Amino acid sequence: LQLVHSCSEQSPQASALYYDEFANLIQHEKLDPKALEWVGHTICNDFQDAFVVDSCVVPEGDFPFPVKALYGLEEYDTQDGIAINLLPLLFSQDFKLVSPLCLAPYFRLLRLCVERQHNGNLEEIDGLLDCPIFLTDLEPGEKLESMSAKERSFMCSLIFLTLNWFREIVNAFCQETSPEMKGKVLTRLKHIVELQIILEKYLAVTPDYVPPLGLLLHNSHAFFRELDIEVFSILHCGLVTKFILATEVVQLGPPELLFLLEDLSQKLESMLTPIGFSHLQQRSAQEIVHCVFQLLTPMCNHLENIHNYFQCLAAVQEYHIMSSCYQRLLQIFHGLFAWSGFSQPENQNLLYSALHVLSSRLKQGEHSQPLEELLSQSVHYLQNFHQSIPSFQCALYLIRLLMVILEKSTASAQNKEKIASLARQFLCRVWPNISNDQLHALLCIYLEHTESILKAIEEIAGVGVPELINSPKDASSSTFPTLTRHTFVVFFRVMMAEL
Repeated sequence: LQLVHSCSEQSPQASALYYDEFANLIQHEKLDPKALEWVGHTICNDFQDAFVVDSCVVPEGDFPFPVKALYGLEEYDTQDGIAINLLPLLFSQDFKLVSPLCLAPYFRLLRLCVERQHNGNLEEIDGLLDCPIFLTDLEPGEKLESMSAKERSFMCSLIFLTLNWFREIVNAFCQETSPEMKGKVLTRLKHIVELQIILEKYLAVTPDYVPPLGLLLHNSHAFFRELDIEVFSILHCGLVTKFILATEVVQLGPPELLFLLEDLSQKLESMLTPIGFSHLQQRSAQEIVHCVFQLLTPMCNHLENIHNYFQCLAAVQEYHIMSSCYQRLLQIFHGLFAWSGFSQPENQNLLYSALHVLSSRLKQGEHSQPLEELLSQSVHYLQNFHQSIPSFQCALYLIRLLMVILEKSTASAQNKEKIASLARQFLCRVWPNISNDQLHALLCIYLEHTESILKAIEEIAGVGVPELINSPKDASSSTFPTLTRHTFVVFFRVMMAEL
């Protein structure tokens, strides 16, 4: 083991691959106590000797940007001597055993190894968490119009490794069940979100330049390290509205909710609907659906709260941020209910346990009832949210959600009529832009589930297009308000295909 470690020490990519693969191996397999504690002791010694340093800052390499303490425990003081010097080492190597450019795998090994020895109870790793990182107060270059030079390229390179570190730290500390420390990991969310804003600003000013790592949508899954499903146990914590408004404790705001929920949606859509990911695939498809299933009650309570928020608003950037959060939340719910495993009879009781709670969400104290009735008030409960649907693309997801939870149903005709009625409600509604494929899917399901397809086609044609030629160019007000020039072609395509 130490032979292969020393041989692979020089190569950074091969080293990082060794660290990540060995960490996965330790995670998903059992090792003997002596070898496990030996490798844990050696890697802990190497990590302590390499990166951990005194709180006093010693600049090296004569870098031009002054460095101040940031991104640490709020009650931090100079007495706590722990600190990390990732940026001096990156500046030195950019401009041999130490390799902070692959810092994230190293900590993962530590995050496994002590957990094998101590069975949790990691005070030293909590000390590693509590320390800050000394870095310049980095901001976008527009304050001085920073040209994309070598120094700016290095600074933009630093953001990915900082985000990976602050992602793996919350990956590590999610499982800890102590109440006081919870806000600490929430502060890490509050860090990475602003860093993510900073990250996309560096994509805005320099879209062409891309730092390496072993447009932002493509780069996010590739660069950012994966996270365990247990990380989404942080979503068990309740949220609080920020724009409108556990005192003196951080709480789940909207954008960290969007971030975690979008990561969950990417993972769920990648798995359930057949690669960029390598950690989730090792876990099977049965325990993961159980893990997200036990989590559905908190995120459904979040759906309730944000729906009530939008109802209260019904009477700036946070509005569409929460709207996109709503979109992603409905996407999670549909994707969870769209698993192909529920078709086969293996996990029917799991599906039933998915929806009894929903029934308890609507009318408390009802259980062990027939499945068709329970899903009937479940679809009624989902239908109650149809008013608080700000973004248009959510609506079709909700309609699709209804269909899948109404796929496993008996009274097909009534369900189809209800789906058609709600689709008509969405279509006739005005909206404030919109991808044509969303119109394609929505009109497809609407015309499919209407009682008379041919009558509906002639009806939409006669009511709309005569009104369109009567109406002026841009305004396409009719029974169908969304019948503008950027929509007529998909309308014609959908009516022709359904005909």
